[PDB]
Amino acid sequence: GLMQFTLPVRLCKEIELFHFDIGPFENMWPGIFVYMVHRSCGTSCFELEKLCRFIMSVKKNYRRVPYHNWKHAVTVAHCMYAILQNNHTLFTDLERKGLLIACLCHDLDHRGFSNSYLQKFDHPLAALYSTSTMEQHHFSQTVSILQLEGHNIFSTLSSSEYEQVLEIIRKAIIATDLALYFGNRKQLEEMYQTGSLNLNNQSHRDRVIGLMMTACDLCSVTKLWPVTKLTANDIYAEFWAEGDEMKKLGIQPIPMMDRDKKDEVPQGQLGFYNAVAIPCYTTLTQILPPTEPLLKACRDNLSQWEKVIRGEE
Ligand SMILES: N#Cc1cccc(-n2nccc2-c2nn(-c3cccc4c3OC(F)(F)O4)ccc2=O)c1
Ligand SMILES: [Cl-]
Ligand SMILES: [Mg+2]
Ligand SMILES: [Zn+2]
Repeated sequence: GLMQFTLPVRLCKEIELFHFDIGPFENMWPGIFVYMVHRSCGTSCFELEKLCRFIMSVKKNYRRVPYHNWKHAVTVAHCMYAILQNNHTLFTDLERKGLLIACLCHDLDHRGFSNSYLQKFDHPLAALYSTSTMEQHHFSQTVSILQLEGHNIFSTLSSSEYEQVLEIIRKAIIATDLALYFGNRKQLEEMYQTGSLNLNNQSHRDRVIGLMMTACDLCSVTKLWPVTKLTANDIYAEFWAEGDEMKKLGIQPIPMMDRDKKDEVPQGQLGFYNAVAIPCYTTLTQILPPTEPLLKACRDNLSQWEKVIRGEE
């Protein structure tokens, strides 16, 4: 109960900032997550023995892929911790609990491949989940882990609170399907402008949570330029492996996934920032003003990519 997790002075302070990088020491990442849980939710919200066993089973069920890995899971949980800590009074007890877990588990058992590739390959998961394929798998994997002996971190919840937390996590994980992000942001933009946005409307809370999940999931674009630039290598590592696999199926991949079209990455990145990232952090800053540092850092990285095109780097 009185076993408070503590970090070195530099991490203790920088972990509070949106642009924190969790570092290259894998064995510190569990402690970084518990630290964030204990500060974002409390020391009582979970049994430490169960949470630890849950974290290590989650870790075991992330694959050794270039980007969609254990580091990504913990990085996305940290962005969410930063949002929650800067918006203290806007979120319920169950929401603080559910959202950090949701972020940690949101890419469980990812193979490094898109829903599009699973469909064209005719992977069994495409037959099981026709839409948001990997995201329905990520949630399935989360439930299975919770049901392992001594892994149910939610044990102390009532049938009503347990169903509520599992429902927050499901919606949160499904929202990380980028195909669903575009419509969700449009609706939130419209609602925000017409003044219909009501955080007592559960249907509206869901949409704002979904947008927070997009924001956290894409947060590599909100890091300091060297982190953003070096993460891009890992992101494109997976994209080019998928393009290779598309060519194995006799299908020319889109330029984004074609390793022959490496020259086109910087422009491809401008399109992503302008069409996905900046709109995401723009709408999020409108609903949740304290998240403005994510938008600012994103625009900074947009500028750096434009500098890359103009031969300035
Ligand atoms: N979910 C997810 C996800 C997956 C990989 C990667 C990222 N991610 N995170 C930070 C930056 C990026 C990124 N994503 N895309 C991308 C992904 C998916 C679909 C797409 C994408 O562009 C698209 F608009 F053309 O359609 C392209 C370039 C990027 O730098 C999220
Ligand atoms: Cl606090
Ligand atoms: Mg995902
Ligand atoms: Zn992800």
